[PDB]
Amino acid sequence: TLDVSRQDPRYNTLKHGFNLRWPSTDAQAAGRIALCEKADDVAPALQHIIDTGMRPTVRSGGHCYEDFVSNNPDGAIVDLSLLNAPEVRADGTVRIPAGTQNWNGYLELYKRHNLTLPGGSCYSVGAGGHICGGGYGLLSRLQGLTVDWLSAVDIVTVDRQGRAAPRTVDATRDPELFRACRGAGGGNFGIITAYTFARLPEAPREVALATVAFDWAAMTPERFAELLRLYGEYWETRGKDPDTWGMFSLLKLTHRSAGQIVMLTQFCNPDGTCRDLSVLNDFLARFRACALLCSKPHTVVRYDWLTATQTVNGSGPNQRGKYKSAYMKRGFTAREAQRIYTHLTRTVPGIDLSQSLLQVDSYGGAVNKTERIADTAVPQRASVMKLQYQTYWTSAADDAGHLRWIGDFYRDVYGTPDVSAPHAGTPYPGDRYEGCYINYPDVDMLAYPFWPQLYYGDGDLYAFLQRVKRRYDPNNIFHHAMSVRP
Ligand SMILES: *Cc1cc2c(nc3c(=O)[nH]c(=O)nc-3n2C[C@H](O)[C@H](O)[C@H](O)COP(=O)(O)OP(=O)(O)OC[C@H]2O[C@@H](n3cnc4c(N)ncnc43)[C@H](O)[C@@H]2O)c(*)c1C
Repeated sequence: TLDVSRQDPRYNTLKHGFNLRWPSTDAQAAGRIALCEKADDVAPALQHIIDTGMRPTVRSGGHCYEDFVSNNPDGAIVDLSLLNAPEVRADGTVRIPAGTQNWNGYLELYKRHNLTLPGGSCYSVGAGGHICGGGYGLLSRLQGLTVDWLSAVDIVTVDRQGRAAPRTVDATRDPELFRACRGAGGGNFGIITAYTFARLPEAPREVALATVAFDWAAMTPERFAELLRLYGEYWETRGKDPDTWGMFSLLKLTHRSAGQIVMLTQFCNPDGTCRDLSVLNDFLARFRACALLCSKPHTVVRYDWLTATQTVNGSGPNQRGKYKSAYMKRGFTAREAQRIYTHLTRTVPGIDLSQSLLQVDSYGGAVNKTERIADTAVPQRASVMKLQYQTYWTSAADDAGHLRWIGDFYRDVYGTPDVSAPHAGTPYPGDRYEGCYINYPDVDMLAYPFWPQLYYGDGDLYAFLQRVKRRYDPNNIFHHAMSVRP
């Protein structure tokens, strides 16, 4: 372990992660970062921190949207980012240590055994937060969530007597903690050192990437509603069919100041080839090219899968971000389409909303296996679209404008009629929505006493997680603004 305290030249860099908002103040910053050099460092590093009464937060790839890692006033960040070399065995079993970044992981899994894991696209996201939060990406309609493949988890927990020790959890060993590690989100129960997979799916051989853009200059409320109708009605119907599960679409409903709305679709057949583009052609044909809604000319480019996966792996700039999430079981209502149009066309004097957007992901397919409700901590297994509201900016001086823009936008979309008065402002689970995604955490939801039901559903999961919390972190060593409460 390397100790990076405030005397160390690395401190100013290592006190933060990807989102430059955190820590908000120097007072809130960690006093030190414990950079673990091997898995065997983790329990002793943790033991040293808690033995002094200091609080640990936990970092792997640093991508947390919220202050969960970096807001730890004069505490210790236990950093597992150097624990990054996957083990891909000749028998196809895989171990992904927590610091493995998504793209490095895809390269290793692909080259060593023609395997992949259906997680996120961003190159720099770490396994540690990503997988236990229920990570998904462009292959998840085909192959399900990252957590749907997990066979075992190596985790350091702290017992009632305050002793940190490694354990391995799986279907028969601490099975309730295993289930919690399959989606509940990080920084809750202990420090995951590695994820084990008895089997992974084969990497696809070939994909097509289709880009369809729409000029904002021509985008009326009616054309915008037609775009949302065509897209959402597809995922609610045809997109449930298995022959479509290799198709994954990102509709970037940009703020008007971005100039264009962009839809990026990846496609393979279920067998991982592009032997038949019919499903993609049929999907794209719903979006008529100009040369009433009409698009810029469609671009469809074929790649081998690894090459496409590299070309889409960007993380965007290192800057300030605010994010929100919603799971949709249905197409857009006319009221949703109108409220979204309102906020995407709203001018806010003194701030640049050109990087801001509502992203609407195709969802469901192989995710939507109800047997995973009982053995994972991802209860949202009936959604057809997954939404990520995003605003990005450079300067702390502009925080208030950006937070207000995205806060008002979200509250309005999920307001009265489509949502009950008691839950208004949230995509509360029911006939229309399935709530929120813990890997896109939103501390604005702490304003609502029912925030745990947004993330963990209206059923018994949160109480289950509270029981795991009492059993495996009885001292509440591991916490943050949205951690499972004892
Ligand atoms: C920055 C970023 C995030 C993205 C991106 N694209 C995603 C995508 O395509 N699919 C997704 O499903 N999610 C995407 N996300 C969001 C990420 O999934 C989340 O931001 C992950 O939680 C990030 O994980 P990581 O990079 O490890 O982030 P940290 O900030 O280190 O920790 C997050 C969270 O988890 C806890 N924690 C970290 N490490 C551990 C370990 N080893 N054990 C337990 N708990 C751990 C932290 O306490 C914190 O709560 C694309 C981009 C650009």
